[PDB]
Amino acid sequence: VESLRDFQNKKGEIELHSQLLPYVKVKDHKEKLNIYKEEYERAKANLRAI
Amino acid sequence: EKLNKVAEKYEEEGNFNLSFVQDVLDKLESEIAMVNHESAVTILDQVTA
Amino acid sequence: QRQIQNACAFCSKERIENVDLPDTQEEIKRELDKVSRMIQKAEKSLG
Amino acid sequence: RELNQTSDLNERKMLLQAKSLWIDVAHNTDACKNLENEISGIQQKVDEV
Repeated sequence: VESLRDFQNKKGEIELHSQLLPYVKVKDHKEKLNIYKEEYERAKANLRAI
Repeated sequence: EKLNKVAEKYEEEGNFNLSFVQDVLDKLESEIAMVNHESAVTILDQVTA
Repeated sequence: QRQIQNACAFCSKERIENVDLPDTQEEIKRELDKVSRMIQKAEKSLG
Repeated sequence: RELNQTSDLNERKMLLQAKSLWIDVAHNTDACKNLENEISGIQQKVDEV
């Protein structure tokens, strides 16, 4: 019974971790998006002013 | 809410990454699969009675 | 030449192309870390 | 058997390091080839002038 309870608890824990990891995944994706956007919109502004 | 709180916890520690999360997953998997897990409870009740 | 010497310091390229491995260094590092985790797990489970 | 498996894993990690170094070799060769192409172009300009 102890082994079974530990099994259930750790299954719940790993499920929670797999659920959460997309948090930082989406944060990193946003960083790749937002930073690139700002930089190269500034770049397009440079060429438009030129 | 709980996942956001754990997100704050991990990112304060820097743990919120595929590396740490996957390592915890694999550690618990190793501890579960190797340690193979009503019969117990029922037999215990019979024993006690 | 320097990286060739580093690679030839252990094993030779003949076996290097015999084993699949990512070109990105980050995946190599992650696999190395996982190998280290398995090292520690075996050292502690088997004493 | 876990000890043998982990010995194989450690040899695989040595292979990981060696493959990383050979991939660095490949990248440096590619950069050298690109610089050689630049040499070819600039000397073609020298020939034109």
